[PDB]
Amino acid sequence: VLQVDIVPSQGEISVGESKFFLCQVAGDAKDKDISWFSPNGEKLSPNQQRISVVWNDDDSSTLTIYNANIDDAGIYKCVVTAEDGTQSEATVNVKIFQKLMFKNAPTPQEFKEGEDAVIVCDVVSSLPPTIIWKHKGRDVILKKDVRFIVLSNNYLQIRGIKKTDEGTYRCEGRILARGEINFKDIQVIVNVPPTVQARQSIVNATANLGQSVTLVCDADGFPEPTMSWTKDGEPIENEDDEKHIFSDDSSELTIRNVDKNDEAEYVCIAENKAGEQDASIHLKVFAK
Amino acid sequence: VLQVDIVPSQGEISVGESKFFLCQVAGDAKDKDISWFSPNGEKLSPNQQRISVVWNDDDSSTLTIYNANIDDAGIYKCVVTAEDGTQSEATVNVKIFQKLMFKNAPTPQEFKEGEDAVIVCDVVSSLPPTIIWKHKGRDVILKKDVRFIVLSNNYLQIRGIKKTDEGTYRCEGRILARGEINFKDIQVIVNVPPTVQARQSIVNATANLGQSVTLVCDADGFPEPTMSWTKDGEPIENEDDEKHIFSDDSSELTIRNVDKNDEAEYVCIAENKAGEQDASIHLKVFAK
Repeated sequence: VLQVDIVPSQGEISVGESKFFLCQVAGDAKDKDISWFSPNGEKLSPNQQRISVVWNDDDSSTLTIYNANIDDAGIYKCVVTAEDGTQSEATVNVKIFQKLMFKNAPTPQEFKEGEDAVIVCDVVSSLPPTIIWKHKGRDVILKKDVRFIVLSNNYLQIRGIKKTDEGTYRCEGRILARGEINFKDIQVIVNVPPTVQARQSIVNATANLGQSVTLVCDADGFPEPTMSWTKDGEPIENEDDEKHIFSDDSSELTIRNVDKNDEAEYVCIAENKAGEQDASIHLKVFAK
Repeated sequence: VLQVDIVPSQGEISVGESKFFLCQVAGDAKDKDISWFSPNGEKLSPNQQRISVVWNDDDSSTLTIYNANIDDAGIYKCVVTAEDGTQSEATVNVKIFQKLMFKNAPTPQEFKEGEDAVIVCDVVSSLPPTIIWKHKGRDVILKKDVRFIVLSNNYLQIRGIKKTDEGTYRCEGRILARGEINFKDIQVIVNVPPTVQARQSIVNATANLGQSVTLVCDADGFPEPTMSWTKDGEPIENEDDEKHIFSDDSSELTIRNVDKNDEAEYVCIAENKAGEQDASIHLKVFAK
């Protein structure tokens, strides 16, 4: 009697992806029923959303598995029933797996100079991945710079990270059985705490002569330090400004019409995401 | 003698992707040479960039094909040569293909109400794709709204597109032999040309009484029309403003200290990306 075949004859679907299968009946005289059954033995209701069974013509029926998940795995079968109740079937083994992909591998990843840096790279795959970390083409391992280590979770550890260690690092995953490869480039940034020094620690000025004085601090670090000042411990707003004028980086503070109220200890605070350092300047104002 | 095997025993790579193959020698007493030959018979130089051959231990050699292209297809072979010149080989058939993917399928795609809209969806695949266009879950075809047609290039044509045709349209590609599915959602936007009418076509004002007059045009369309005005054909800048004050949409123009120089024909131009329409207002100014 009847011939039923499913194309493709077998299938594999990665979690979250979709695949379809066509159950075809041979010759096809009509008035026969075509029904699909899932791996758990249940008959699939036609025209549903995710596990879709769509009759095409009286010759075939298509099973589409959208957004696959592990519980979709198994032998699905297509049964054909002739007007007299005689039945024929074709079965199809559907495997579900997780293709090698990156789940969490942020870029860039930043570290403070000197700390032990751990570069995070989270992969997912049904079969266990072999991970290789690459820098500038090489395998950071085969060089044996004792500071480089691949941890049990496959993250790259760079002990006492140096400013010269920044750059792009490649996290490469391989699955031997499938000869599968996927990789991700991660930019590593090293931040350096600020250091700062006053250009002049002591400054003397004369009051009420309408003159200005410029206080200067020289700082560096990475990212470039942002400067803020204090007058005897009290903040000084960068803002409108009539008296206090700051440079773009605020590394320079210009006091405009100097009078005795300007005499104080000024502190320039240099900060960036990795730290802080300050320096003081003593301004003394003498009556004219 | 010697046993040589390649894992995976066979492989398929989509253009632009990567795969690797491990050639392993059995038992492995040493001092034997392992070399790979490409499909064109040439011996591969070790440690190159794209077509990478890397010796692991004296037991194996790994061939990695990065960023694959059609000319990489073929039988690669791994040859093992023992100290006495006796050789053994393993071959691996590497197929190259183009997995079903979208090359150009911009979203959103915009059309002017009434024109024939063609929604562009360019796919690529080694095997010819079957394309299905879906709206709100359905297949725009099986409804037979004569205005909907899938063209020879597989684009969706929507004749005399209506504002009520906008929404998301799904371009779904299927390859039967592989039960492969990939889709792309495309937001279709329909723009409507502006129409505009003056609220008052004729306006009379008295000069030098320090009073204002407000000219108003009511417009609509999609996107919301932007308004610009002209005084006897000359533009009027929206800008500082002391005399001419515009509403946010500039649908209203307020003339402030009316004097005879304000008497003129004012035109409000309503525009959006789909078109334009204007209306005129005649302001007559009488001496006080």
